[PDB]
Amino acid sequence: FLDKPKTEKHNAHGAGNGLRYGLSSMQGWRVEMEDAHTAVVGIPHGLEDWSFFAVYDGHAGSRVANYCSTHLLEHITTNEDFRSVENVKNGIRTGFLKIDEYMRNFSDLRDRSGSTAVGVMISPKHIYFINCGDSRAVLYRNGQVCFSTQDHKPCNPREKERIQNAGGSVMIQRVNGSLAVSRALGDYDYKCVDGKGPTEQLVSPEPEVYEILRAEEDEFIILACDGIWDVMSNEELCEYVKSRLEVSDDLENVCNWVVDTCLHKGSRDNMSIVLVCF
Ligand SMILES: [Mg+2]
Repeated sequence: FLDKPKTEKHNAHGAGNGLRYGLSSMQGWRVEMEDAHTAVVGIPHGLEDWSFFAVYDGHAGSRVANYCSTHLLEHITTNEDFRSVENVKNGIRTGFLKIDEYMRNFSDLRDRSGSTAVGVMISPKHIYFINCGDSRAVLYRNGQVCFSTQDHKPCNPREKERIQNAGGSVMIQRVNGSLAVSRALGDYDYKCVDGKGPTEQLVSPEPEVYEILRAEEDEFIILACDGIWDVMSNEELCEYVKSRLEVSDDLENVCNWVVDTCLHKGSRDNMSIVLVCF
């Protein structure tokens, strides 16, 4: 932690495919910035009617977060499982596994970094929520929270079971008393258990994928990391954003307001939020 937070924001925004987005990231109280993001409206080479947005919360360095931000989408869309809902979901799963294996082979990783990843792939008919770690995506529809991804915490029943089966333990709500997420990309020190596949390791790169039919009543999706969700609940943040959209249509601005509000509520983390309005 710094003595004084770096409150400078990086912002971006864009529009297309019947969406508008804004985003904001801030280093905040932490000594390093290790978050990254992806915002693609109109996926090229065939997926022009689709969009993808993601937030990556890095730890023990930026290297994994940064690489995901510019390569995960490629890994998802170009594998043989991706190339129907079934196939999209498998393609996403395959992309996560292949990037985790690929990154492992870089000279610096053979660097101890890891990253969460949360995203949405938006098609003309479906939203695919994607989660790996304790970042979170939430959908607001018809004036209510409609959907939330499930945070991957070591204390969760099935996460604890896998961890125990891999010879670890959950102590102080952390993997072997150190890692505060039970799923992530990178973190290779937690993926060296003999006799276990990639998805059976102390920390798993397997994402959970939730597909949701799109509705005319869809209002917005929020993607943010635990530095936001730590101080605001799903309903609390949705209602906040809703109240801000009442006075501003500048999504960068709205996102900056969210981030500053969470800082004032005491969040000492790096923070990244992406707001996608329909
Ligand atoms: Mg964080």
